[PDB]
Amino acid sequence: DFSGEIAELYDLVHQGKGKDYHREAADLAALVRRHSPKAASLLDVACGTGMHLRHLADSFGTVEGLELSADMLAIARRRNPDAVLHHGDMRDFSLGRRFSAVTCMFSSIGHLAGQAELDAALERFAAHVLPDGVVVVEPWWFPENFTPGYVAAGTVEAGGTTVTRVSHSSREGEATRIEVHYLVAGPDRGITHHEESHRITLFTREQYERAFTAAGLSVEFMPGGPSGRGLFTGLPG
Amino acid sequence: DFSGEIAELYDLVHQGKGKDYHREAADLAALVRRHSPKAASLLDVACGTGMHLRHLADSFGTVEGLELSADMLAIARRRNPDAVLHHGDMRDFSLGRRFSAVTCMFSSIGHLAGQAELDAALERFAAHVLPDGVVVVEPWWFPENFTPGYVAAGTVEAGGTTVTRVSHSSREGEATRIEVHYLVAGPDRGITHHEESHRITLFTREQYERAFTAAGLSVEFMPGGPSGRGLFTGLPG
Ligand SMILES: Cc1cn([C@H]2C[C@H](O)[C@@H](COP(=O)(O)OP(=O)(O)Oc3ccccc3)O2)c(=O)[nH]c1=O
Ligand SMILES: Cc1cn([C@H]2C[C@H](O)[C@@H](COP(=O)(O)OP(=O)(O)Oc3ccccc3)O2)c(=O)[nH]c1=O
Ligand SMILES: Nc1ncnc2c1ncn2[C@@H]1O[C@H](CSCC[C@H](N)C(=O)O)[C@@H](O)[C@H]1O
Ligand SMILES: Nc1ncnc2c1ncn2[C@@H]1O[C@H](CSCC[C@H](N)C(=O)O)[C@@H](O)[C@H]1O
Repeated sequence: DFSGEIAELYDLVHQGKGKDYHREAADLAALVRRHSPKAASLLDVACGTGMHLRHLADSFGTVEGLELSADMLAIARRRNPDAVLHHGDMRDFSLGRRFSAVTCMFSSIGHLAGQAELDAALERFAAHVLPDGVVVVEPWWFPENFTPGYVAAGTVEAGGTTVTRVSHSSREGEATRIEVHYLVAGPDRGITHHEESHRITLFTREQYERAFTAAGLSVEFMPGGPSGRGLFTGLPG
Repeated sequence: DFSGEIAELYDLVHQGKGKDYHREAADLAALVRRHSPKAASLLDVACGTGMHLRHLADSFGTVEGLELSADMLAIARRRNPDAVLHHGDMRDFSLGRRFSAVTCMFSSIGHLAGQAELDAALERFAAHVLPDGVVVVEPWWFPENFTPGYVAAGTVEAGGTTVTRVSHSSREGEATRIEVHYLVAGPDRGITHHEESHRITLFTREQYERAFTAAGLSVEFMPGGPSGRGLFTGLPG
C-alpha cells in the first residue's frame, strides 16, 4: 500500500530522482494524438498523486483518474481540483463512459498478482477506450531484464525537510521484493524512520501480450520508454 | 557508547565527511615540535579507531593510545599493530610514564559530564605530559556557538556497501543531544537501520580554562581548528 508518509513523500522522492512528469505527459499526449487525431479525453489508471494528469489536463479537455489508495488520491485531487478522480480498483471498475486513451504508468500494473488479474485489468482498459483510441501500459521489468541485488540511495531537501531514501530489490519467486527505507529529518522534527515493502510481479513480455490480445487489443512493445522498462500500446480491433 | 555497528561504520562515515586525519596529524606533530623540539612520544587519549595515531607514528618513535570503548580500541589495535594501545578511562588512568604530548581530539572531552570530570581528566593529562611538552584538547562547541536544530546528511559507498547517515542536534539543558540514524545497504545484506544518541556537554570556554589551570597548565585557545571548534593547548608550569 501507499498510505500515510509513503504517500506524503512520494512526489518529493521522485522529484529528487529526476522523474520528469511534464516531459512524460507531453510524450504521452503526442502518442495518443498520433493514433487518435481528434482525441479529447484520457483516463489515467493507478494515477497515484496525479502528476501526469496535471500536465495532461493542459492538452485534453477531459482527464479523469482511477486510484485505489485514498491517501494517494487525496493528493491527486488537490493537485487536480477541476478533474473527476475516482476511487477504485483497476481490476474491476466501471465508469460508464469511454476515453480516447486509457493509461497505466510507472509499472503500477506490476501490483497485479498473476495472469487472471492482468487479463481482468486489460479487459477493463479495453472496456473504457474508444475505437480509434489507445491503451498504454508501462510494464514492470521482464524477468530476463530484472537486476537482483540492486540498491538505490538518494537524498533530497525541501522546505527544511531532508529525506533520504534507500531501496533494495531481490527476486522472490515470480516477483521482485522491493524494500524501501526512509530517514526524514528536520530542525524541529528530529529524525524519523519509515519502511515499506512491495511485491511487484515479474510478468513476461508474452504474458502482457496475452492480456492485451484477450481484451481485443492489438499490442506493440517499444523498448526504453520513460523508465527503461519500455512501453506497451494497444489498439482496439 | 561506540560499540557494534557504530564502531564498524565510524571510519567510513568520517571518510565520506572528508575528515583528513593525515593532515590533522601532520599539523599536530608540527604543533608538538614547536613547543618540544626533541619530542619523541605522544599519548592520544580517547583515540577511537586510531586514525590520528597511525599517522603520528610516522613522526614519533613512541605513540600510545587510551580508549574506553573495547570495540573502537579493537579497530585501533588492528590499524596500529606495533603500538601499545591501552584500555581505560580518561577520567582516571595511570600509565606510569610521561609523553611529549597528550592529545584528546575531535571533542571527545565533551563526553565528560561536568566540571569535576573535566578537571579530573585535565589533571590526568598533566600527570602524563613532560615539562617541555604540550597537552592538546579539541573542545566541543561553546554554548554561544552551538547551532540547535542542525541536520547533517550524507551517503558513502565502499566495497559494495552503501551507508547513509543523518544526524540531528538539539539543546538539552547544559548539553547537546545528538541523534544519529544510519541505513546500511548492500546487494546481499538488504537494508538495516541503526540508531544512536549522545549527550555532549556544552562546557563554556571559561570551564575549559579552569580545568587546565587547576591541572597546573597554562592555557591558550586557537579558533578554527580541525573542526571549526578551535583547539586548546596547555603547557606545564
Ligand atoms: C536499471 C535496472 C533497474 N532495475 C530495477 C531494480 C529496482 O527494482 C528498480 C530501480 O529501483 P528504484 O530506482 O528504487 O525504483 P523506482 O524508480 O521504481 O522507485 C520505486 C520502486 C518501488 C516502489 C516505489 C518506488 O529497477 C532492473 O530490474 N533492471 C535494470 O536494468
Ligand atoms: C557548523 C556548526 C555545527 N555545529 C554542531 C551541530 C552538530 O552537532 C555538529 C555537526 O554535526 P555532524 O556533522 O553530524 O557532527 P560530527 O562531525 O561531530 O559527527 C558526529 C557527531 C556526533 C557523534 C559522532 C559523530 O556540530 C554547531 O554547534 N555550530 C556550528 O557552527
Ligand atoms: N488494483 C489497483 N487499482 C488501482 N490502483 C492501484 C492498484 N494497485 C496499485 N495501485 C496504485 O498504483 C500506484 C503505483 S505508483 C505509480 C503512480 C503513478 N502512475 C505515477 O506514475 O507516479 C499507486 O498509486 C497504487 O496505489
Ligand atoms: N571517559 C572516556 N575515556 C576514554 N575514551 C572515552 C571516554 N568517553 C568517551 N571516549 C571515547 O571518545 C571517543 C569519541 S569519538 C573521537 C575519536 C578520535 N579521537 C577521533 O578523532 O576520531 C570514542 O572513541 C569514545 O569511546
